[PDB]
Amino acid sequence: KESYSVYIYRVLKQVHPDTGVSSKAMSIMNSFVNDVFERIAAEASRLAHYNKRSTISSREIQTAVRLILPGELAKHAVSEGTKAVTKYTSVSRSARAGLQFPVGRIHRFLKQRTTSSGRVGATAAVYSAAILEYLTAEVLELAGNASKDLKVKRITPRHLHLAIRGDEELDTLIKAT
Amino acid sequence: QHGLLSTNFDMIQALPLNVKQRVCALKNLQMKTIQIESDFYKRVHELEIEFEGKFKSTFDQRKAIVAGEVEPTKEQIDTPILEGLEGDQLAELYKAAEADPSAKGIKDFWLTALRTHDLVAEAIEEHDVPILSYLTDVTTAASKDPAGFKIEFHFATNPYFKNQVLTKTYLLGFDPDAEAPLQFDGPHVIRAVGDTIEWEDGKNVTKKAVKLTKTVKADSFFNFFEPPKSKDERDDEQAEEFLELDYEMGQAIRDTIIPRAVLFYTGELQSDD
Amino acid sequence: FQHMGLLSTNFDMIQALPLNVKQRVCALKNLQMKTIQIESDFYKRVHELEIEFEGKFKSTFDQRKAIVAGEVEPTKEQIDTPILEGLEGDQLAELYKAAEADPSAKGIKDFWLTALRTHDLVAEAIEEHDVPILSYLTDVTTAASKDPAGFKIEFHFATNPYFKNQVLTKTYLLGFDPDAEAPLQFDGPHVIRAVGDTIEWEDGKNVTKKAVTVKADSFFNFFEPPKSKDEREQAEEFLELDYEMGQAIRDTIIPRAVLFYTGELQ
Repeated sequence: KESYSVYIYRVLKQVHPDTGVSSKAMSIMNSFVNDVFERIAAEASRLAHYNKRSTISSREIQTAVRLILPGELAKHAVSEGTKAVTKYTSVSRSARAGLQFPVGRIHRFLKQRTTSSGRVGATAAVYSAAILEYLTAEVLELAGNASKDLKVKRITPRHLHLAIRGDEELDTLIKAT
Repeated sequence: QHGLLSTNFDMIQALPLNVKQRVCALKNLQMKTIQIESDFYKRVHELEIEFEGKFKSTFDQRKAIVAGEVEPTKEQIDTPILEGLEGDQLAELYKAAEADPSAKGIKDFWLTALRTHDLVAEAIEEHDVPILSYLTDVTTAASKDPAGFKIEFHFATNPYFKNQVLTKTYLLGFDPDAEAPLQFDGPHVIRAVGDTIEWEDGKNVTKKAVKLTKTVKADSFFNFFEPPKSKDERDDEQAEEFLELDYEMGQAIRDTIIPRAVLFYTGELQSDD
Repeated sequence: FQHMGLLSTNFDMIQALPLNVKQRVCALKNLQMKTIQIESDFYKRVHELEIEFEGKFKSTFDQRKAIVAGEVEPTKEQIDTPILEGLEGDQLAELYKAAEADPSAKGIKDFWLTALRTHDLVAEAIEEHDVPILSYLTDVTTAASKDPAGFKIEFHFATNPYFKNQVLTKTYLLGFDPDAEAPLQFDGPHVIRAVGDTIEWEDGKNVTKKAVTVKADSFFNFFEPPKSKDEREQAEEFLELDYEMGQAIRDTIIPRAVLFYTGELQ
């Protein structure tokens, strides 16, 4: 398990500047991000076996996303990933892609969790970072709206449960993983 | 450092000869500057050696706290476990789990510190984790003749290997490299020397067989102690980039993790890159 | 360093620790403050070494200045040094034969301008109207002091139509101790204050000013640095950026200037 807490917090402070998040909710968000990333990368490696030179680029990820993200979530994640790869191929790699999530850390988590001799390109890390950042963002807004609905300035695991149940595709994703 | 691929080649090539020769004189002068930098780096090496004695007390006391040989004082207990906590937060933290006398010391200190550094985390595989749990201390010392330093990992009695200390030693050149004098940017590694690990039966996670049946390298942190050979005894630039990676990991452990181990245990030192 | 403890990488592990073990960790935090104070003293000692070596570095730098200003001619040894590394006898011979000697060319035109503009960070601070002014730069020097602690960079300008100063000076006052309100974040000297220099601009020449008169983008804003806390968070980020540019020039560019001139450092 890696930790994304700082990136999760930065995304939160974009979409809900006034709103905080508890340790229990942060733990859950870290589980969410890691458990999704491990599915996406498990598909990228197996897809890269069918690639003579074990190469991984934004296509293996754009296909792992469709395999996993239900319906509308996939459409929006793929759109965000392409817009980010565009911003990157044109400061840090993540700022270059216009992202809060870590591009380089994820590039490295992509070599270690996938191919070895082949070549994982930087566009693949950019794409993966945008996918994770988008998913994190949706969950955080939904729960933050919910916590504001209860006149509270702090997302708890209860608000997380509410934001996940009141959206069919997020619900599916969580159960599936 | 870099042939013809120098950023300003076209300007240089277009320079009158008499100016090109002044630039050549500056290259000569840059070699002299580099020799002075070499001597400066030797002085810094001696400073690190001199300061080992000054650091020694805080490091031994850390070892003792971790091994449970000494108990915290009230001054230490009043030091916040994490900085940047609202007051109720620190108190709830201190109340989130009751004391447990069956727990000696700080289990898994060095393992957690090592795996929280991103570079060293890349070298730790799942099969290394229980071995590193037996790590009771990590130490470093520097020498002047021969010039370099060592890192020593102290292991409690354990079912994986019989060694009490695993040692990594780096031999450094502080003089400008003669193969590339202007490329000098500090001490460079001449040789890495590891330690023979006396594995118990069935425990050598660094070695695997494949089918003729040949023994090959498996991925393991403990390949740190079988470092790549150098031209001295050596692809040719693969064991050379491997050697740099091994030296960079050495430097991380010596310079960063050992002096700041608890901040890696907590995770209070992070990297975005 | 993460100042929000709830964002610590291993927070949940910490939170689950039995109290007696948490207290052992607290003792480790205390010992780490002691370690950091000793590290502070180490950095002070390194500073004294940097000062001590100035006499030896200054000689090589003075000779480089003399070469660039055309005050001395290359020696036979210096001419037999290749202009570029990684050059053969044949490529090298062609290079020397690609343009004939030119006695109207004194010294090395635009040395410091080219070296400064080849560094990516410092090149981001040089604007197009700065280039002809920096063309008049004959030397860049740095020196360190111990009390008050810090360093200065001095830009030496030949007589020029932009301003009257011969030397423009930038000075940094550095703290070498850990902040006691936040000791654990210490990782070396930190910048307290940057002090610049008043530039005596000729009429109509001040490229730091535009009429839209308001402040313009210019390398020479280096010499009117951001104020520090007492003389007023974004000004602390601007101040940090200013100190990093100082460090680039002092630590990297000045000791290896010709390698930036050639473009051999990337």
